[PDB]
Amino acid sequence: MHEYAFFLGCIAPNRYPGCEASAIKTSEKVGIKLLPLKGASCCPAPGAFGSIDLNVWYAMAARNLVLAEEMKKDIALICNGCYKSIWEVNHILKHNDELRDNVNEVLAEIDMQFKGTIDVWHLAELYYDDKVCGVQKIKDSVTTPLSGAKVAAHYGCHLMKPKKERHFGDTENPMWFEELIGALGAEPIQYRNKMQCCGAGGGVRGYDIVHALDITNEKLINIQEAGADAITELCPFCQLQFDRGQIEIKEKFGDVYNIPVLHYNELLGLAQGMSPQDLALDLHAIDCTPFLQKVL
Amino acid sequence: PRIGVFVCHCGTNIAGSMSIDDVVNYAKTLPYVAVADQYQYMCSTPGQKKIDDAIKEYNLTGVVVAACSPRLHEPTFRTATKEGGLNPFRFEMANIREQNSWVHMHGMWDEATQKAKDQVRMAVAKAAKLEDLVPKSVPVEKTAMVVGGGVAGMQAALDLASAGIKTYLIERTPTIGGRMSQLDKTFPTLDCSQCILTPKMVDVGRHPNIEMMTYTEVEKVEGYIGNFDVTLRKKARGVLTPTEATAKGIVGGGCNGCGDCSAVCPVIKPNPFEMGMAPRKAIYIYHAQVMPLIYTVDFDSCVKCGLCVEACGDKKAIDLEMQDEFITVKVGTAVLATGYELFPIENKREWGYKQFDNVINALEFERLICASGPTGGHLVRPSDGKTPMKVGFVLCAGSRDNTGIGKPYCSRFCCMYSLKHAHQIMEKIPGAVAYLFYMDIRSFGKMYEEFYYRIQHEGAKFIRGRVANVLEDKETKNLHVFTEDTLLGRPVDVEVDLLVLAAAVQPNEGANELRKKFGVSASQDGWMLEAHPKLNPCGTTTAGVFLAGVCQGPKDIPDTVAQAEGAASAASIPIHMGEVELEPYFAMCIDELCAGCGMCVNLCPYSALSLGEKNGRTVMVVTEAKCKGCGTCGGFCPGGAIKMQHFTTPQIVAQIDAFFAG
Amino acid sequence: AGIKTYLIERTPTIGGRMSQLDKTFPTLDCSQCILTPKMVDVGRHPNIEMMTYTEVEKVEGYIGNFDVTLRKKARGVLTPTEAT
Amino acid sequence: AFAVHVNMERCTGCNNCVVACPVNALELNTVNPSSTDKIYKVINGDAVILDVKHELCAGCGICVDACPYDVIQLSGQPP
Amino acid sequence: AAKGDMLYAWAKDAEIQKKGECGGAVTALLKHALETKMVDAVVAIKKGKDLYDAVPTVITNPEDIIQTAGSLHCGTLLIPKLIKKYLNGAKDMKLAVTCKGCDAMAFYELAKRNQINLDNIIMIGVNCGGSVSPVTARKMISNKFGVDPDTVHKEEIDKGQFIIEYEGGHKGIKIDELEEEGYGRRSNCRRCKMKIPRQADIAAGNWGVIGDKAGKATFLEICSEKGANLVNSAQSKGALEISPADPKGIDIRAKVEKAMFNLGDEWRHRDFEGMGKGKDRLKLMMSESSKCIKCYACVEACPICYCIECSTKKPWYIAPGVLPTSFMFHLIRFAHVSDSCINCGQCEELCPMEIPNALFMHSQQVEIEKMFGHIPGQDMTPPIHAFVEEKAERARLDATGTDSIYTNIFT
Amino acid sequence: DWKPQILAIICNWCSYAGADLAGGARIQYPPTVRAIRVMCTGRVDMLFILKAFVEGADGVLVSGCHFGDCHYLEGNYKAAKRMFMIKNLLRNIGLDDRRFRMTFVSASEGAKWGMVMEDVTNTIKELGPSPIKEFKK
Ligand SMILES: Cc1cc2nc3c(=O)[nH]c(=O)nc-3n(C[C@H](O)[C@H](O)[C@H](O)COP(=O)(O)OP(=O)(O)OC[C@H]3O[C@@H](n4cnc5c(N)ncnc54)[C@H](O)[C@@H]3O)c2cc1C
Ligand SMILES: Cc1cc2nc3c(=O)[nH]c(=O)nc-3n(C[C@H](O)[C@H](O)[C@H](O)COP(=O)(O)OP(=O)(O)OC[C@H]3O[C@@H](n4cnc5c(N)ncnc54)[C@H](O)[C@@H]3O)c2cc1C
Ligand SMILES: Cc1cc2nc3c(=O)[nH]c(=O)nc-3n(C[C@H](O)[C@H](O)[C@H](O)COP(=O)(O)OP(=O)(O)OC[C@H]3O[C@@H](n4cnc5c(N)ncnc54)[C@H](O)[C@@H]3O)c2cc1C
Ligand code: SF4
Ligand code: SF4
Ligand code: SF4
Ligand code: SF4
Ligand code: SF4
Ligand code: SF4
Ligand code: SF4
Ligand code: SF4
Ligand code: SF4
Ligand code: SF4
Ligand code: SF4
Ligand code: SF4
Ligand code: FES
Repeated sequence: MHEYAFFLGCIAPNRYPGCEASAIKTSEKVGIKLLPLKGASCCPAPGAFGSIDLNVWYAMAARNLVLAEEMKKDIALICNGCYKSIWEVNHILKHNDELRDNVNEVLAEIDMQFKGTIDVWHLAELYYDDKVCGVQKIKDSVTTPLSGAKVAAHYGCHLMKPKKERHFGDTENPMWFEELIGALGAEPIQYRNKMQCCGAGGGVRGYDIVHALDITNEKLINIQEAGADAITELCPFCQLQFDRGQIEIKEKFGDVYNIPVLHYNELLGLAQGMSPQDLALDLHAIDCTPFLQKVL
Repeated sequence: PRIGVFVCHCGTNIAGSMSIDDVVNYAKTLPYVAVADQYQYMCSTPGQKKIDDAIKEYNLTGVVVAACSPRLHEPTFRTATKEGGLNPFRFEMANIREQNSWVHMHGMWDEATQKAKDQVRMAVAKAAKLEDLVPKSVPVEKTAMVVGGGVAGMQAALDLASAGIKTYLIERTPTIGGRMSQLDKTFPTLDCSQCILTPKMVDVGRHPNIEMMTYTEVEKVEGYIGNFDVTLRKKARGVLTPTEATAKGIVGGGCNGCGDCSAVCPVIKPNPFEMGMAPRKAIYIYHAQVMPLIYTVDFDSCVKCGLCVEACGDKKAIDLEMQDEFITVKVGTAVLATGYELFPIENKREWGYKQFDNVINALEFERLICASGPTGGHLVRPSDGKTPMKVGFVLCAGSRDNTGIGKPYCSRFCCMYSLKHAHQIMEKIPGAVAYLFYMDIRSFGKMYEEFYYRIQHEGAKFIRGRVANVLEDKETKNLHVFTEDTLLGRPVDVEVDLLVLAAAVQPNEGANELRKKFGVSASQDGWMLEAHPKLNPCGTTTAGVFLAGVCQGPKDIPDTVAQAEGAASAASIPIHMGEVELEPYFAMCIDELCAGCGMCVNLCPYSALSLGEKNGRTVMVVTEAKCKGCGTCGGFCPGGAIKMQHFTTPQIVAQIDAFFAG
Repeated sequence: AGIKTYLIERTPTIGGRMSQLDKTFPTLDCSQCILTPKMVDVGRHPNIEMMTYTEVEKVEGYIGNFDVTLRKKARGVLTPTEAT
Repeated sequence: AFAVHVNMERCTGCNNCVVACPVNALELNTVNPSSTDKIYKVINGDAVILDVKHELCAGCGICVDACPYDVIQLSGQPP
Repeated sequence: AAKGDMLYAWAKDAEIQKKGECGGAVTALLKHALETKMVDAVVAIKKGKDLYDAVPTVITNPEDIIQTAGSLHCGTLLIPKLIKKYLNGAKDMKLAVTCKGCDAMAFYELAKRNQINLDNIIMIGVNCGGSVSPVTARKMISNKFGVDPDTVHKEEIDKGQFIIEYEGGHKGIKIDELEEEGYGRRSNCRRCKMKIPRQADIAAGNWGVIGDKAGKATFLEICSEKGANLVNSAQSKGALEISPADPKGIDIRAKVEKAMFNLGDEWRHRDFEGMGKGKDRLKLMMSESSKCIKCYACVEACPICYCIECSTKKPWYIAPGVLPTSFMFHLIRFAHVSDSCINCGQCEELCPMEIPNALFMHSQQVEIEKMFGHIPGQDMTPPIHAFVEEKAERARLDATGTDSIYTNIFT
Repeated sequence: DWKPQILAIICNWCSYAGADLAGGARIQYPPTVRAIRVMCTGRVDMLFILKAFVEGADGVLVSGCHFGDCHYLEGNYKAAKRMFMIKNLLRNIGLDDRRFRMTFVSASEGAKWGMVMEDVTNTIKELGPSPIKEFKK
């Protein structure tokens, strides 16, 4: 049973707690142990806080990293934006000496040092790796087939891009996340421009809601045209956009889709037999009941 | 010994960094120095006259010139030393310009003067110990080899043969011609490529002075400028030419190219000439215009069914049990003309080359548009066989790219061939529109700008924007090309029926292996390197090897042919003379110091060293022709039994001692 | 290659435009430094009849024999050979 | 020489994959046993395949047909 | 009997078996080879005078090898360089040579450099626990043992102590105690670790012979097919008796060999740190080497020095007449020999000026060895500079993790 | 009163070309190193280096072609092995082994030649005068 510190940023615990609950339960069912991070905070959200000040972005991400450093554990994440912040600041401060120095003399005011000893992983990346739980182990753990459901994957942008800074391979047409959805028994479908941004990154969600919603609506149109019955995602930002933004699209525009948006951990819980009440699917703006009728 | 020291000013390039007067007075007070003197331009005719007059007047044993680099002006001053009654090799330079002045210009003058005095002292110390050498002259075999049967190889072979030298033309493939045989029409004159080349292919095939050896490779090369012992692998063609059949005893003949064999062969495989678009049997020719019309057998795919031999009948040209024969050929010079291949553009995933059906590259487009290709010359969509009406051309596909996937250089001809293809589609399909997504149209050659003007006049759309990514419509299989029109200032989404990628070119497959066999180095770009990038673009640093064609860097057919004839001329220079002088830097074994340990023998890359019998004692023997003067053996030998002719241990140690003299 | 050659130049010196160039793209070498070796070779070659400051008045003939008439413009100064 | 994979998560230790494998049954149940190596052995309650390098299986399907709650997947394609 | 067998061997002839230090098997094998005409001569050590004088001898009469029987512990000489100089390198005649570990290593060094013919030479190797200089042994016996040295009959290093047999009885003193007091084995013998010459054709010793044969049997290890043939021929013609060795004997032979390795390591340590570190080692080396009078005895005695004319004799390296000679003289030997020094000590012990040539050279050799991984004198592996390899050179440049040869090379 | 005496032995085909290119490009560096110019670095015997160091070179530099880019196919592998062994000898005779280094400079690296010159000068200046010059006496 591999053990990881569970970073747990802002949106999953405070808006979609079923995501974190299913994360812990399903990760324990497969051979992974997710340990609470002691006093972790907002990973300085890369858009809304990196746009303001890169130095304080570095300092806060480094503080989050040195918490798990003192814990002597590897970070595990469930958010693409949190992955950007944590993993990328870890990578930058493992190689840039003057930035290490600057962050360290900022952190020395709170009796705290960064040395760069741990690694950062996304939970879906762990589920895909073969040393850690693999696709076959996921298939083994699945107990409810979830058959006869068309499911559209949204990769997001901060997990895989830029490919010159990550290690997940092709960004033009990846299929790895489609294999994790196929392990659950749901057939993943392909839609036009599947690698498009959801529109919520960089603080655009806050600065220009209509612009962000138009970017989201382009995706929703493509997904409905494909014929999806739900949208899996690996990011609480993207889930919030696809969930709230459907309501804001219904009100600001006149478009109705009613497409449930679920984190992959929530689908994994559904596959492994967790209850909809135990997943808190009532906390989503868009009702999941048609999808539950199909897969149950 | 009596040494003369002549210090050049180089026209203030040296006098503006040091005190030439002080250097000269120090040279006068140096030991062994008979005369020290200075001049503004020692490389000029008054400078050589000054050297010669000094030699005659002062009875000089050796000459030291404190001037520019030896790599610049050894030949000049060696010839000046010869003219004057000395050996050319009683001369030594002291580089006090490119290693003293130009690097110690600013704010440091007496330091540069002291450095110059030190360099002059070391040069005088070496020259007081130099002694006479005579360059070795070696005979040159009157044959030549041309590796590559493309336009550059064929032109070089024809040029050498018509100059009268017997020539070998080695081609790995069963036919000569190269890429130009695959081209359909040629920019900017729009001539048919096969029509203009078939004449020259016939000349090569008929020339009595050319030994055309197709379907053959170069296993190994040893030797030097004089004699290159080149071993060739005659791959098992499986079919006998009439000459070989008569030699083996079949009077009725060999292969006449009737085609019955391929009419009955049941195996069907892709044709590499048609870039895989077209079928060909196990026994086959690339196209109907191949020069040796001899019908290779593909032994990796033949099932030995024996139908081909029954079809061939009394001609008995097919020998299904043939094996790779090896031949050793002695040649005087060699010309390398290996050409190029298209860079693998499936690595650029944003342009769905392998993943979308209707995305092709420019050689596949050229085969599709040729009238002798898999189609009847009709461009049709690979996805469904329908005629396109909008065609996009992605220029710079994998080129001028610093991301590590593509090539950082320009492929030279891809702007021109994309213009040609746009013209061809707009004239062959009525109402079809060509869109060129370009980033610097490069029509630099003769009539190229006029060709560009004419294409725009016929109505190709030029969108200045590098393509960002390509999406495939799920149903119509049409391709959505996304970029920005940089001049218009807006993003664009052009939906085309067919997308053509003007991919970069790279050195052919196996070219690095062949150039390592011949001893040629590579450029920064990965192409074969030339002797001097400006004034010697054909010859290489290894003597007797010359470059021709795209193998030295991408070029159009005109530039390729000019380069090929230049290489043929350079390869003919030593063959016509019949003599060639080697540089007397060889290793010479001092036998009554050699102990016969044999340990130096394995330190020679060229196998110039061996153990032999002289006066009962087993001593080492140098093949002075094979030695190249590196000095590895002579730097090894513990007993000092190997002497390096112009860089002897006493000379080098005298230089060290003079440096530490104060 | 061994053929006797005439080199006609209208100007009093060989070299051309590259003699006027200061440095050369794409390698940034000094033009005269790289060319002077070759100018010296031309000036010393026994098989080259270097005729500077000379023009071609008329040409008649064909592939076999070209009867080329040259105008040796009045240089005003004698080379050592011509002086002797 | 195929590859068998046992889903440890639902293996009950029933040992009917060990008893039914005809390569395991070679040692004690053959006249003059040829090879005495064994694919499965139930260590700590789950079936462990000692045949790590996929040299002894013969794709018989006696073990896949034997496990009561299907848990053994047989791969007929090269690993 | 076959290339790896470990045997007990003694001579059939009772007189040969008495005069052998152990069972006379080296003298029975040499006699058999000579008289059955495997070899045309035999190069062994005999006493020329008192047992402190060891004289090499080429023997062709099979009647003279009984005089060669017995081991002289004061024989500090080296045989293979004499075969190259005065026997034409054994290029035309077969020889059978009795040799210690240093003499086997020297054979292999000279055969690498093509100076002898190991196809012709047969090497009967003896175990060696150390040799004493004859004059130092005399002073040892006069002072520490309190005996007149001319009284001694035999003397041997057995069980790590120096047993002498004189008229009156026998005595014994620990060799470690003697070596602390300033006597004992030679310095290079204290540092030596080539205790059982497994590179020779036969290895004979008194280690591992236990029980009823503790002083009348030689432990033989057959180390090659040539030695197997010699032994089988001798046993069949009946000049030598063979019984398979005792497993307990083999075990304690291994243990004594291993303990000798550890002792050699300890002496290597204490000597090499005794030389100093940094500029102190340069002042030690330079001040010692300023004594050299250029007798060239070190060059003429070194097995690795095979050059017709030494570079130390070339006027552009060493000024011919300047007697307080340069440090270049010894730098030229460090450069040429230190990569393959077999620690024979001849350079140290033949120096009129008492310069620690062997100590300096071995101190450099041990870590040229742990750098390049080349053990001198074991087999036909070419010297490190006579065989350079592309892949290995890449490997050492990449291991430095650097773009040049400047640092991150040593710990 | 003291100026470092650094001696360089540079091959003709890459290090001499690189130094010439640096000069042509007008890259300045201090005037402390004087070069010898042999054909290949395979020519460099160990006794050359040791002779330099015993005459009193405060530093010695040997510059050649990159691995795989020797004009004579493999002559700098021999030089590299020789210089590794020279580094070992100088460390064990107690002279400071950082007085010696071997750099691989290509024909086009004039800037790198200038940087090598600067770094060699700096290192020898830190190290100080060689001890042989006073140990001789
Ligand atoms: C799509 C496209 C269109 C083009 N259109 C034009 C055009 O319209 N006009 C124009 O002027 N140029 C055009 N070019 C460029 C033109 O093709 C080249 O200038 C020309 O072909 C160079 O010929 P080459 O002989 O140097 O090389 P190649 O034609 O490639 O010939 C090399 C030959 O050597 C052989 N060979 C390779 N390696 C070995 C080996 N190891 N041993 C033996 N033989 C070997 C190959 O099989 C081949 O036969 C075009 C290029 C492309 C890609
Ligand atoms: C500003 C500039 C910079 C350049 N820089 C570079 C550079 O960095 N690198 C590079 O590679 N190229 C460069 N070039 C191009 C380069 O100059 C040419 O490629 C090259 O000079 C061509 O030489 P040529 O012998 O053909 O012509 P020219 O050099 O012009 O030589 C022609 C010669 O013929 C003589 N002549 C003319 N008419 C007659 C006649 N009727 N009878 C007798 N003699 C006659 C002329 O006097 C002259 O000596 C540059 C060009 C320019 C204009
Ligand atoms: C200096 C020395 C130290 C030794 N130390 C040990 C030890 O610690 N442990 C051990 O087990 N064995 C040691 N031996 C070897 C020991 O003597 C063997 O047990 C013995 O050689 C067995 O042979 P043998 O009695 O059967 O034949 P022997 O009749 O003894 O034959 C001995 C042979 O050795 C030759 N010989 C004598 N002196 C020398 C010499 N100085 N150099 C070379 N050859 C010589 C003789 O000529 C003869 O051919 C040592 C030998 C020597 C010479
Ligand atoms: S010889 Fe060199 S330094 Fe002297 S003038 Fe000519 S180019 Fe200048
Ligand atoms: S049938 Fe025979 S002669 Fe005719 S093409 Fe085939 S091989 Fe040549
Ligand atoms: S043997 Fe059969 S498969 Fe081969 S070429 Fe002849 S007909 Fe075709
Ligand atoms: S020739 Fe034109 S299309 Fe080809 S790489 Fe250069 S700029 Fe791009
Ligand atoms: S020249 Fe030197 S290395 Fe070569 S065989 Fe003679 S002694 Fe040996
Ligand atoms: S110098 Fe020596 S090693 Fe180099 S090519 Fe000549 S003989 Fe061979
Ligand atoms: S398939 Fe057959 S041989 Fe293979 S493990 Fe199962 S029962 Fe055994
Ligand atoms: S038969 Fe099935 S449940 Fe029983 S041990 Fe084997 S794999 Fe497990
Ligand atoms: S050096 Fe070693 S093998 Fe030679 S005598 Fe001394 S201890 Fe014995
Ligand atoms: S033996 Fe001693 S004194 Fe004689 S040359 Fe060698 S070091 Fe000098
Ligand atoms: S240097 Fe001295 S100790 Fe080393 S092998 Fe030579 S003689 Fe023996
Ligand atoms: S020191 Fe060197 S040169 Fe002198 S003999 Fe020994 S190996 Fe030969
Ligand atoms: S040519 Fe420079 S190192 Fe060999």
